[PDB]
Amino acid sequence: SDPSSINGGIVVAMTGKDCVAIACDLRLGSQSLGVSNKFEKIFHYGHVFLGITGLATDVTTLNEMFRYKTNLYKLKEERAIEPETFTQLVSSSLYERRFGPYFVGPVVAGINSKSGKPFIAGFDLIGCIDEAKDFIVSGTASDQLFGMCESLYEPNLEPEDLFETISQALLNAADRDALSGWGAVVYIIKKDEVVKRYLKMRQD
Amino acid sequence: NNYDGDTVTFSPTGRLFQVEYALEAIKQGSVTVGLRSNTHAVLVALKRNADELSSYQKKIIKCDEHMGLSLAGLAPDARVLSNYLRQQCNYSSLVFNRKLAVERAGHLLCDKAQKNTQSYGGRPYGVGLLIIGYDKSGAHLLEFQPSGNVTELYGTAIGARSQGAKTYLERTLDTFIKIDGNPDELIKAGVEAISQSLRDESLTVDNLSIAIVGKDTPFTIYDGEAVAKYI
Amino acid sequence: TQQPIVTGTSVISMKYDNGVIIAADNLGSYGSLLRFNGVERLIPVGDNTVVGISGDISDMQHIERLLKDLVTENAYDNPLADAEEALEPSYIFEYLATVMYQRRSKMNPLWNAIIVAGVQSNGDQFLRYVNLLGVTYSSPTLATGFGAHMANPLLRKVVDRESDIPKTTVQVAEEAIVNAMRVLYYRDARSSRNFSLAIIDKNTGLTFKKNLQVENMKWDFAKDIKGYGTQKI
Amino acid sequence: QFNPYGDNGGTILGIAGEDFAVLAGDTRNITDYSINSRYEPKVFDCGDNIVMSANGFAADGDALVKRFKNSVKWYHFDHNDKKLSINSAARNIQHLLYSRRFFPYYVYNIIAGLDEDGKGAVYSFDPVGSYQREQCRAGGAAASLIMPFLDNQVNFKNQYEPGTNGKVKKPLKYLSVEEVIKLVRDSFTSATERHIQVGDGLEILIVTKDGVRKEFYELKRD
Amino acid sequence: GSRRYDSRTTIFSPEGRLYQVEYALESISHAGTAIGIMASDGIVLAAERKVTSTLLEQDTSTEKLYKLNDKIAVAVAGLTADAEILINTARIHAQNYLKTYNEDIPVEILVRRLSDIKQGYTQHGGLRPFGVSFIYAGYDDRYGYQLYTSNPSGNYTGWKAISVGANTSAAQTLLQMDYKDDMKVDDAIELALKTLSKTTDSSALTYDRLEFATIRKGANDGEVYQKIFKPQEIKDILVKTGIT
Amino acid sequence: DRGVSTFSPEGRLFQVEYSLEAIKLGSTAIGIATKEGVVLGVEKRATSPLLESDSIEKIVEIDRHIGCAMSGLTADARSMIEHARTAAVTHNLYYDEDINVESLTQSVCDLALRFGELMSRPFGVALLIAGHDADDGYQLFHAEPSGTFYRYNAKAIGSGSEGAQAELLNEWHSSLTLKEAELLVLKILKQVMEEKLDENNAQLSCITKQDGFKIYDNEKTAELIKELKEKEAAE
Amino acid sequence: GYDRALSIFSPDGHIFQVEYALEAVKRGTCAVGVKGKNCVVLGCERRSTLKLQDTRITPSKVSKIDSHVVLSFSGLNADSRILIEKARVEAQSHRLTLEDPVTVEYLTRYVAGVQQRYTQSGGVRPFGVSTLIAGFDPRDDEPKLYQTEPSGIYSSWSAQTIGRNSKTVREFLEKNYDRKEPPATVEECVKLTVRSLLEVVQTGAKNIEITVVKPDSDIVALSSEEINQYVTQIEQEKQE
Amino acid sequence: MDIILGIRVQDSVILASSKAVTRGISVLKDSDDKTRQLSPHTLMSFAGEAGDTVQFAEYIQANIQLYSIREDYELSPQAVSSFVRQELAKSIRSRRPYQVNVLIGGYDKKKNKPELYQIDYLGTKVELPYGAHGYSGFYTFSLLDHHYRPDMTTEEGLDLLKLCVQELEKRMPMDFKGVIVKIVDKDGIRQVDDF
Amino acid sequence: TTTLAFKFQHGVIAAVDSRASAGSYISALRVNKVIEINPYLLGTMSGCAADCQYWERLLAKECRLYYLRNGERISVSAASKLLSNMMCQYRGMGLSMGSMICGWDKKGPGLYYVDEHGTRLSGNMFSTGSGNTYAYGVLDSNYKWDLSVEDALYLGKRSILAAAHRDAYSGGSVNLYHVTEDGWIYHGNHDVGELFWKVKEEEGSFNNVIG
Ligand SMILES: *[B]([O])([O])[C]([C][C]([C])[C])[N]C(=O)[C]([C]C1=[C][C]=[C][C]=[C]1)[N]C(=O)C1=[C]N=[C][C]=N1
Ligand SMILES: [Mg+2]
Ligand SMILES: [Mg+2]
Ligand SMILES: [Mg+2]
Repeated sequence: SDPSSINGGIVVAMTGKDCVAIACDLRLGSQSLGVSNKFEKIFHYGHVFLGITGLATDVTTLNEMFRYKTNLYKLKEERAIEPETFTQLVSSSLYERRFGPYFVGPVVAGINSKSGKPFIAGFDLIGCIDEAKDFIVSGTASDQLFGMCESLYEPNLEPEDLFETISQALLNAADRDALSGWGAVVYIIKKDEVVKRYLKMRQD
Repeated sequence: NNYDGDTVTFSPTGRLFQVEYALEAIKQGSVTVGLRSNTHAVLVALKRNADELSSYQKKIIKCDEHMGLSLAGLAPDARVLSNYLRQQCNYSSLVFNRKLAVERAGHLLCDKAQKNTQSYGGRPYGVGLLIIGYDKSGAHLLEFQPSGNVTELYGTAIGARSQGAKTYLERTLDTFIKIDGNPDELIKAGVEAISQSLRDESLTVDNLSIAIVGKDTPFTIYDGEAVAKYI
Repeated sequence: TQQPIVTGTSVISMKYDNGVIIAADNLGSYGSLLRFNGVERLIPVGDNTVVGISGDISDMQHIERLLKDLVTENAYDNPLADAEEALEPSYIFEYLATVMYQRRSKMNPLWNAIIVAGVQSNGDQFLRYVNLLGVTYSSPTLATGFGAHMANPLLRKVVDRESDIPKTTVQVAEEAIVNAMRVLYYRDARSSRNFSLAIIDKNTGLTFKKNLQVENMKWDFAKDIKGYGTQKI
Repeated sequence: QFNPYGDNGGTILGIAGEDFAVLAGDTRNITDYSINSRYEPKVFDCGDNIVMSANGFAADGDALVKRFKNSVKWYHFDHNDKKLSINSAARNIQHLLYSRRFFPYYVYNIIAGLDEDGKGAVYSFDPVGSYQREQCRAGGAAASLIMPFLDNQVNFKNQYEPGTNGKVKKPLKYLSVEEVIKLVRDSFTSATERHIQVGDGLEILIVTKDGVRKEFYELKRD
Repeated sequence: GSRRYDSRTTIFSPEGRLYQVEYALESISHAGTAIGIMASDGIVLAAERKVTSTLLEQDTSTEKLYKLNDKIAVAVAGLTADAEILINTARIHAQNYLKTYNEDIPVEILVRRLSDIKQGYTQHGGLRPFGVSFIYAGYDDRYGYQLYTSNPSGNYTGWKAISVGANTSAAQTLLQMDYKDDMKVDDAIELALKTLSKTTDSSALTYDRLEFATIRKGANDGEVYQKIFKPQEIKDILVKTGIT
Repeated sequence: DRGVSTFSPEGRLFQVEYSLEAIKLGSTAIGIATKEGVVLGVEKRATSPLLESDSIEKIVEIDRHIGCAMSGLTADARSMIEHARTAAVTHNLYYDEDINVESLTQSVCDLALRFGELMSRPFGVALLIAGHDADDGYQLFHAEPSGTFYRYNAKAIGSGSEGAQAELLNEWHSSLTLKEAELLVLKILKQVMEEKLDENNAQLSCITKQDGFKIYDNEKTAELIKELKEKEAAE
Repeated sequence: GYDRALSIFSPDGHIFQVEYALEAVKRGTCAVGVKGKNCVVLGCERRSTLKLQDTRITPSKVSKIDSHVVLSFSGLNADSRILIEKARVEAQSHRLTLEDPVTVEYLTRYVAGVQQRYTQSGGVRPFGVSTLIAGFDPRDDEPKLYQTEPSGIYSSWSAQTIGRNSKTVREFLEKNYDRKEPPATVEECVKLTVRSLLEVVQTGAKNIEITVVKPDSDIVALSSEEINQYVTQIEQEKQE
Repeated sequence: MDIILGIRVQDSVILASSKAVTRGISVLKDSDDKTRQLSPHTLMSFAGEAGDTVQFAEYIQANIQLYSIREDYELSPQAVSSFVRQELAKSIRSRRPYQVNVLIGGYDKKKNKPELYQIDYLGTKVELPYGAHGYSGFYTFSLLDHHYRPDMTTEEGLDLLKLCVQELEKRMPMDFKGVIVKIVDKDGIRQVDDF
Repeated sequence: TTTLAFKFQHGVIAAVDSRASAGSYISALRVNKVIEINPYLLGTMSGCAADCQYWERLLAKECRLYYLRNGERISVSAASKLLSNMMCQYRGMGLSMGSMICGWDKKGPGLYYVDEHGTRLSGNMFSTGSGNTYAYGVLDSNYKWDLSVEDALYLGKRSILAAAHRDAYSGGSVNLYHVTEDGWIYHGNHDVGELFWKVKEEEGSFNNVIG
């Protein structure tokens, strides 16, 4: 019944030293039934990364919408959109459906190409921006993720250390959530290289 | 000349030529006569045929049990205006349980025709109407011009050669007004009036059209052998 | 859809030999609070019609304005506005009935019960009812609200059918109406002692009586009533 | 919450003869346990030798009759004063009723007159516009009281011929106007006895080739 | 009324021509020449900027060559403002298609859509047509490399090599002479510049008076790259081909 | 330029008068009404011998009891026929009966003057509407783009109309049979047509109470043409 | 909205805008339609003023409206796309609501109706296009060939041509086409269609397009070489 | 309606759909084909609320057929599935949504690969080796998870499908009156007339 | 209500009961639940009488207009679809209509079931209404394609009788129709009271009931 917990799923993002990380589980379900173990929830538009949790049809719809808008942005501006600017675009787009909203929990992550500054942001389903310094969490195991992140996280972690921290935050949160899991992906993002890693986890 | 291209243009002398041209269509139309007493009101109309194989175009239209009219000019425009009268008569009955006064019916026709004379795109109505009726203030006869001008009269005539019938009624004024409680004699006066506008042709059985309304007489139209009595 | 706020109670009326009588009290109630004591609920239209209204007062005032505008509109381009083409009771009623039924059909009613009393051009008595549902009916006696339950029985003893109308005089009819208003004051908790009464006669015209009071009341027997059963003191 | 509907009681009865038709109805109008009027006409002459009655919610009933009377008027205007036949009137009324399919006229409607062969005709309608020609129909409050009696006394249902014992039916002999009026009066007298919303008066409209005639009879006023 | 002042932009002449379309084409014949040449391994778009100034900021300027998406580009001849209205509509159409089908829009489908918009202004609405002619250079996986043109009438056709704007008669003759089917991009680059150099109304063809672009599969492995040439890169290719 | 709904100084609508000129250029259509039925006949007038003449549909059914023939800009007639068919069937839906021929004709004519600046111009086609009803019997109407309609005992429209009408003036009487009317239409069509009349370039039809509206076969018409030739050679 | 009456009557009873639309058709490239005993062939002229054309991607002159019906035209190319799109939409709309594909006559009647509508609607001009619509009705082996024009009139033809110099090729068809015995085979029908275009075309190279439509949705377009063989055989018989 | 299954094997896609249609307490039909051919190499099966299913399917069919005629080209299964998804995502926020779940089985002639897409009435799309809607997956997925290989033949796919139907027929309370099976491959669409 | 229709060798049979109810009260003994759309088309009725009458008489309007435009009679398939599309517009608005469109066209006999949801099903045999389960029992055990017109008429008649007996909201009388390639043929009104006793004696059935 609750649109935000029909399909299940989670997303988490973290900042590090001259880097950011964003990770998600791979489950898509119909309440108790697991349907897909390849439903990735992280997308990217140039160097800006967007993770979306919640109702799967809206996840897909919003990805297609932001691809649409960022491609036009680039044609007109003659440059790729930056994380700070994209964050405002997400907020604007969600609030235009104030009284008929997309049932989603978006998360933005990336590095500004000019300043080199790491950036993350989270939103509620209607556009409110949470621009955190440390981490952002979203999904059906957000309570679990808050507990993991708040204890495991420390500032200025190196990319390969940040990977371990965010991976363990996701994995152990997902293993205490019935509607999350069935695989996981982690993106490690630096100013001009991005690595993508699929994690091995329990498949129940 | 340069000021007759549309209805929205006054001439330098303050004339509206499109309205005047619409008035001209009435003069080309077949003659019709209207007259009344204190008890009854009568319409008499000379119907026109296309040829010997054709029927004679109907001239008189019923609007309500107590009201109707005769036409001269563009017949489709008379159908539009009579349809409007039917609706207005009917609105009065359904909403107010009230028969529509003939004078108010004239005011409504005036205002409807006027809107077509002041706006761009449209055109004036190309027909003249003679409305008869019996209401709470007795018998009535109205003359409608598509300029918007509506006039209450004892008697009148419109159409081709209508001046002959109009002069006759102007002489007979004192006589026919007194024909109270005698429908046949009032019709006779109307048939004699319309006869003053005839040339070459005469009143035959499928040529003549008569209508009457009065104190205890609903608006009824007489055609065919029903008017042979008056020929 | 709404709810009535400030309300007026019964309107009562009856036919007699030469015309009609209609009456209604001067109260505007606010639930159980008897808020407004100077409200006129009989509204004359010309010199041949009186419209009596019960129910929501804000809607009554709206109807009052429609009738006032109806008189203004009828006079337009009408040389016989004060003669043959004056407003008739039947015209006024049919107009209101049309409005009431249209408003109920849009699910936004005028929350009223209305009685139109008057005399026609030919001298015929007119008395017809209409309410928020657009329901209409006519009878020798008519009453709204509590009046329907208490007044009608009393008034029907005077005029039980159509043939009793010519046998009923204006003195007898007014006496019955005034008695009914007293009975309603005894028994209706949303009534007042002060009321208005209107007579429309085919000979003497419209007589509008204001500031009438219920009088000749029986209360003395109350002194002997003690307790609710066994109490003697 | 505002309820746009109400119940004004009343009962109506239509019977089709061989060369005539009757449409009867009581004259009592009510709400709940009160009488509004002892004489409020419910059966109307609509012109063209057609009679009509819309029983149920009086406001919707008056509106429908008013609109049909209007439809007859415009039928004359549009089709050269042609007489509206009873079958054509019936089909027209269906479309008047179904225009408010999603906010219906709350009435059971009956019309009566003569068909195009001069025979008696009665048509019966439900609130949403289903209709059908019938020989006999009671409508309204006491409809369930009256119809069985008419099945028995008009169509001779469950009646057989003495001596045969169920083998031969009672033959369906035609009824005169005097005979039909007797059955109408007894139907309403019986309905008045057992139904509180029926009483005060009975008004009958009789339709023949000569026109529309009226008859009135007193009913019990309690 | 208003009828008095109506030019009636959407009517036939007695000969069966559309007045405004013909006059719009007359306008376009005075615009800077744009050339498109299709090769087996890519497409070339070359175009001449109209009598420029030394104080014009060229590196940030764009009047001829526009990007519709990553696979499709256009060369413009006519009113630039009119072209930008249509260009933005085409960019939206391409994105609508991509959102609906999750595939890049086939070149012809985009061309047909823009050409239908142009057609509409010639048949209804009472408005003047767009005074623009496009050369579409694009790639998809059905027909590969494609060149199209559209004009104010809304009519469009496919080409191996084509010119629009000024001196198209002379330009088309030169292209028809030297073009061959087995031609390559580097050769087509040379043909385009040589044709402009001969047809130009200017005294000499220089880098500051040109806009240039290529669409190549010369992108690392099975994919397509759009290259809008920079002022310095146009200057280099002019020296390479031996024009300056 | 000038308004589409403009009156001339003589009191006529320019556009209506000009549409009448287009109708004069149309192929001939003739209608004759009798007490046994109404006959409708038309000139097909194929522009080329390769044009399959049976695809030329200038006589049309509106209802079982109403037929229609056309002359002028025949493409304009299609929406008029569509309205007529809809009006006829809709009335049957509302009133469980056939619609009167006059009422049908009036409904078609109500479209006529719905033009201005609704459609942009009047219709450029005239219609002969023939039918039967119980009230007024066999009827023939001429529906013009002016919105006017006249009833006729016999009527011709199109290019050879005034010549045909003069011929119909002399030939028509109130005791004509259906067979006599059929031959009379064929006779007058043959007189005004450019090409020689045969079963392929001319078409007949009729409306009777019993059988309703029927378009005649080319074989049936061919026999009536042969019957016509012999009776003209008989004196 | 723009409501201006562009198509109006003139004093002599002509609608000039509709007549000028026919002049646009006269300017268009020649199109021809010939129906045999068991097929219909549509021939189309391609003007050779335009070389360096890409014939793979250039809009073809013959368009499929459905799997069993085709449409060719003469006149304004841009105008023809609007009629084709509407026709294609109506074809699918008919299948969806009636569960049968359109008949050739029905599709023609619809396209002709659209053309007519644009001659008495405000703010629009007539289509400068005449069409040839051909095909076979579902579960029918009788060939169908219709023609439409800007005014909105339509009719069936044993053989017909439209466009520039159509007067000449119609002259040819009128003397060469026999109704009692139409082209019995596909070869004879194509040969007669190519012959008719050779009266007008110029060179028989890439200037002639041929599309054969057979019953039961069997539609194919001939290639350059296949047509060139007809062109070769015709002239070799002519040298005598 | 009730049951729709799909399986993508080596060189084809197999769709199985139940034959039953029930009105009230009565089974009106036991031979209903819950499928529509969208294009020569694309088949869509459907299940959901009465009426909406066929209406939606035929509407999609008309749109794809219109595209095919306009471009003289067959859309890829992926492109068709995205079009269908958008229509359902559009529909879910409408005044009255179309309550329809679909499986789209297609053979991509360009890539020479079979493809199966599962889309629910919300517009939730997933590409799968095998799929189902409603309760069907609850009974069948354990068998498919165990036995499925990507290199299976069409015949092996049918045998695994028979095992799924047998399990459904054993453990489902509802009688769905067997299934119609159709195969989508490089040669087009064909029906298995004996199952 | 009980209606049935089935295809067979010599066309299609259509049979219906005649009862109409308002709660427990039997409001009509003799309603006509079959509409004669045209000489080759029939439509049955179950559900709300107003909806059945209005929308099927509106269907006949549309089928007549089809004949005038095309000069050809409409197919059973096309007619059934027009009706199902009407239902789809008022989808959810509360209409109540269950009907079978019976006829003979170029493909031979045709039979389609249509309901208020927009459902449209082609088939050999259907039955609708409160008493359809009883009719199906008799139909399923006795139906063959090899039936004669006489036996087929009796089967449909006997099937309605079965339902009229057991179902409280079915009864009154049986209306029979037989659709051929030369058009439908009415086979009369049959009172259930008289038919029940007649069938009981001649067939020997309904032993449980005393007569
Ligand atoms: B039948 O029962 O479906 C019948 C068919 C209709 C065409 C006459 N309907 C009814 O009897 C319904 C009630 C009903 C009973 C059982 C199932 C479904 C519906 N009654 C009416 O339609 C009706 C209409 N007007 C007056 C009385 N009853
Ligand atoms: Mg688990
Ligand atoms: Mg009683
Ligand atoms: Mg029973």
